[PDB]
Parts: sequence; C-alpha cells; structure tokens
Amino acid sequence: TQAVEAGEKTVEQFVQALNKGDYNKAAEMTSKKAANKSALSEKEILDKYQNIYGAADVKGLQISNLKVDKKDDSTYSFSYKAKMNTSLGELKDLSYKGTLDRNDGQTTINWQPNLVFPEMEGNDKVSLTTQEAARGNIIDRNGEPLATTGKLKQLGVVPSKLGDGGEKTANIKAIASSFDLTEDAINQAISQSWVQPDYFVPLKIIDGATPELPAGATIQEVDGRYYPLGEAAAQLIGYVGDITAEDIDKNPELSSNGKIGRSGLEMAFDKDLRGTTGGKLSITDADGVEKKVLIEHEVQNGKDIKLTIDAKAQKTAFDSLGGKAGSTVATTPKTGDLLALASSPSYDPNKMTNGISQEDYKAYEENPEQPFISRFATGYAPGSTFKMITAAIGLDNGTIDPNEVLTINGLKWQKDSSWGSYQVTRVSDVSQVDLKTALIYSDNIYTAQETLKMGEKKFRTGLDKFIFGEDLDLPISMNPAQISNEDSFNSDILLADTGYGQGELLINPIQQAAMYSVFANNGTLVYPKLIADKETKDKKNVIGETAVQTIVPDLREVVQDVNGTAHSLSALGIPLAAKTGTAEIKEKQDVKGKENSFLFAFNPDNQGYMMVSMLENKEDDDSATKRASELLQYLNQNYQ
Repeated sequence: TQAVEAGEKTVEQFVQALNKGDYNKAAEMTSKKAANKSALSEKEILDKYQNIYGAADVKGLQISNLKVDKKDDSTYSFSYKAKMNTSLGELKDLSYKGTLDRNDGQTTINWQPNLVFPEMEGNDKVSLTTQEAARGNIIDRNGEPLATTGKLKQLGVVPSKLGDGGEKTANIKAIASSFDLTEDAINQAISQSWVQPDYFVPLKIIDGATPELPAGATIQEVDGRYYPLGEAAAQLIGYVGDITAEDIDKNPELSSNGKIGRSGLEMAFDKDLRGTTGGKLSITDADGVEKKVLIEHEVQNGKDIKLTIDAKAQKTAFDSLGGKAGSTVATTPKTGDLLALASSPSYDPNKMTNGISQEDYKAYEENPEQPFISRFATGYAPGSTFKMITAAIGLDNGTIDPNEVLTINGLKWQKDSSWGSYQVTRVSDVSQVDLKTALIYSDNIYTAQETLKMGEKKFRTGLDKFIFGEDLDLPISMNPAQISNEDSFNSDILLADTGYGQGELLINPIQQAAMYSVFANNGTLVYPKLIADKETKDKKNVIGETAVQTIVPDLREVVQDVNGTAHSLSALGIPLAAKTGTAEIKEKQDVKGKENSFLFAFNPDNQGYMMVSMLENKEDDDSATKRASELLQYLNQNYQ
C-alpha cells in the first residue's frame, strides 16, 4: 500500500502539472516509450498537450474520485473523474483510466493518448469550431440606444494610388484638409513598418456625411461598437477593447477574436452583454471524420440591458457642464430611477473603442481635470447643502426652534479662544438669523452653532438613520459614504465643520441624491435604481414628516426670495425647491484654496424629479446654479 500511495501521489502531481500548464513537467512523469509502457516520447507528449489543450483553451483541470489498485507486480491501474474549462464551457464528468509502472525506485505513468481526452486512441485529431456571439445593446428607458453594434465608415488611403512625387504631397494635403487630420499623421500612418505600397491604411472613422474623396482616399464599411451619445455618457457606459491573449488566459469562455468591456457598464455587464460562444469540440479519426462530440451548443447572443437613463436628460445634463469639471445626477425621487449620470470633462468612447493614438490617450490621462473619473461615483464633502440634513435632524430631536433667532455679528465666529485662528465663515452679515433665514442665505455660522448645541451624540444618532456605511446595489464601482474617518469626531471644530457639510464627510453624488430624497417622500429614503426592471427599495422614517414640512417651504424661499442663493432660478417660472452650497478644499498639496459649488433642486408640488449638480474646483464667478436652468425645464416638462 506504500506503493499504492506513491502511485496516487504520482497521479496527483501529473494532474497538477497539467492544470498549471507545465506540460513538460507532466511529460517528464511518464515511463519510457514502448507498447506496454508509454505511447509517445516526452517531447511528443509535450507537443500533443500544447497543441490540443491550446487549441481548445483548456484551463482548470481538476479531478475527483481517484482510485489506484494493483494489476500486477509492477503495474497499477488508476481511474478518476475530471472536469476542465474550455473556450466552449465546462467539460464535466470525464472518466480517465490508465496504468502506472513502478520499474525502479520511482512510479511513472504509462502515458496513452486517452489521458488527453478519454475517448482518444492512436493518432486521433481534435477539432474546434466556434461562432461568435453578437454583443447585446444598452438602451435608455425609452429604447433609445446608448451602446449598439453599428456600421462605421472607415476612412483610409492606399499609398500606391496616391502619387509618386508632388502628386503624393498634394493628395496628402488634400485628404488632410478635407477630413481635418495632420499631414504628418497621414505620413506617419503610411510609413509604419506593417504597411506595403498597395495596402489600405486605415486613418479615421467618419461619423457623418462623407465628403469628396481625393486621389488615394477610400471609404470601407466596418461593423463595430458605437456610442450615440459619445462623451456625454462615456463614464457611465464605458467602452470595449480588443481581447488580448492575457484576457483569454484569465477566462477561456471569452471570444479570442471579440470585444471586452474595459470600463463602465460595458465592463460591469460584460458577461450578460457578450453572450456565449457557439460551436463544437470533437474528436476525429486520423482521417478527419468525427468519432466523439465532446461539447456542442448553439450561439447565444447577448441580452439587451435597459437603463432608467433618459437619453435627452443625459445629454442636456452633460452639455450644461460646458466641459468644466463637475457632475450632475437627476432622479425621479419617488422611485429612485436615475434619469441622468453626467460627468465632465469626458473622453470620446468611439475614438477609444476604435483607433486611439498614444498622444491622444496620454492627453486624456495627463489632463489635470481627469476626464476618466466617474465624478457621480466619487466621494466629496457634500458642502453647505448638507445644512438641510443637519436642520432636519435638529428639528426631530428638538434642538432647533424654527422661530428662535440667533444673534450673529460679522462674517466669522468661533466657539472659544481655544479654536486658535480657526473660524466658521459666512458670506452675508445678517444679524438676526432663524432657520428660514439660515437656509435662504446659506449661513454656516448658524449651522455650526446649532450643531455644537445639538452635540455629537444626538447628531450621529440622526446621521445613522441614513445610508452611511451602506453599499448601494448598483452596477457602479463605488465606496460607501462616511461621516468621518473614525467613529468619533474627537473635535468640536470637526463636529461644527461636519454640521455644514465639510469635515471628513465623503458622499458621492448618487448617495447624495439618495439622502436628499427624504424631502420628496415625507422622510422616507428611496434607494436609487439604474436597471429599469428592478423593484423600488426604500427606508422609512429617516427624518420626521414635521421636519420635511418645515424645511421645504424654506427651500421654496431659497428660490423665491430676492436674496435667496438660488434666486436666479425663479426666472424659470416653475415650482421649485432648491438649496445651494459650497465647500472649500485645501489639503497639504494644494497651491491656494479651491472651491466646489453645489446645487440641489426638486419639484415640491409633484415630486416628479430631483437633481444634484456640482462644479469641482470652480473657476471664479461660476456656479452650479448658473448652469441648471435647461435641465430643470426639461425635467419639469417631462417628469410630473
């Protein structure tokens, strides 16, 4: 039985070498080539595994039910069930049988071709045929396409039909001026190592009407992924790229010739969008005639995915950011439907999924405003908009009397001389401040005072009824919101700062839209939703109904009052409740101070829509309120 344990060990090491793809190591565990021993030499066994297991993309061979006996004094039979992963799926329940030779001090495998695949004999061949699945589409709430498979016009040149000397330079300048491209780019394209005189050299995808073609220029239709909104939804949707050898090594079921989601929803939903490869893996005789079919199924195209996004809201939201850094989230707050998820500045996903130069990609990655960031999913201090939450909490626990007026002198305030040089700042020197006035003028000193009055314990109790620490069920990569770094502030300054929305608070715009939905649902928090078919999850009694009915009329005043911070929106002539906010950011690496500008707005009559917008590191005189009118008109007309 000592020899039986050595034989079982030898089978286990053989299988492990096969599973790790070290075919030579497995081949070195086989006995000499004979008719009663091994059927091939070690190099020929190596080549057989490399050839066949590489053709089928075999990966992850694992065994079970291993039994090892004794058939003679030097021969021991073995058998086991096995499964493996291939480019066509899982090969389950394979019955392997063989023999081992103990013809010295070591035990070897009598290798036969039936330890590649069970039903293989002699010089049998393996055949793999595949049919590629078509990638599913991503569509908006009304069926409008966000990511589709379309026909594209590939502009290119043939260096032979271009010219020899003089006519070549004239036609290059003509094809460069007619399609807006560098003449050095066209020359560098036709002068790369892969090019031959008569080859078609691709230059650019044309996404419109095709102009007149100079000599040498030509258009050819190619099928590929297409993004109709382009940069307006690039961070949300993402792009696809060519599948690499390393992608196939990680997952054999990918098409070794198709596309893979590289970021965004294309990547989060890659499995359902890509479908499954069809075809057949079969063993054939030495003269190509099929003996056994190992795996076979028809192709399954990708399922379509339907979002809550409104394509026109998404485009308007993005365009309103005018290429500056910022984001906009629009929802229907009673169901949580995400109508728009805009991030700016952005990148061209069509340019990304086709041909992208290294210079253009480096311009994207080295842009200080970082267009690759999904700003709607990045944590920010929410800014002084957060006053609403602090007020609601203070109204629920009786700390805040809506009519009690604090007396505030000046633009700076601090609790005690213990704060040193730090002071809470406000913009408007209003002397008599009650809650309504603090909301209309966005008074941080009022909020700081009331937060310190409430105290850390009552404040955290109110905050913990929200979604801090929770992971939202959304197919968007995202960290959970936090109140602060640790579970205590351990600082009156930090407590005050958090009160008006800028301490160690980190909340991304989607989590902000979730928290602010209590003002559209009488204190019920409605979790946001991106997939159209999903059910509406919510969370009841996050703040009191009395708090909502006290604060929303003041939020109407933020728009209607002549000194309200959102008064420029009263031009719209629509029922509006809004709150503006700012946040000052200045870390150790920052030159001077940078400001973020925020806007929150919703319809207080029907609660049909809600919007949170932010401008990051705003230019002087810019604000999110300045940019919101167009989206608000659209939402108010189409979402009652």
